Amino acid sequence: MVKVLTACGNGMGSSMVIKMKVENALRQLGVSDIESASCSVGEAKGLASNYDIVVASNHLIHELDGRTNGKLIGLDNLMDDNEIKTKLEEALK
Repeated sequence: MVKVLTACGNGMGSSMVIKMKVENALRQLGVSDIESASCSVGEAKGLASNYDIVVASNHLIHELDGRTNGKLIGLDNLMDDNEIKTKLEEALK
């Protein structure tokens, strides 16, 4: 159903934690069926068009503008559950 890409330069453990936190926020909004993936910002340029939602650092989302027709969501802090929830609400609600 909903495909979400986390595009960031973090290490493997951190990347999994961000995907999980994004997924949790989506489930709070009532989105039940979610496919989550992560890769680098440079890799996301070529892949972002496949995804409904693309999440990245606010400092880098300009690298992804025009690479997807989906919701591009920027975060000042990628681990902040409260900003995550706020930015997803703002994009989707």
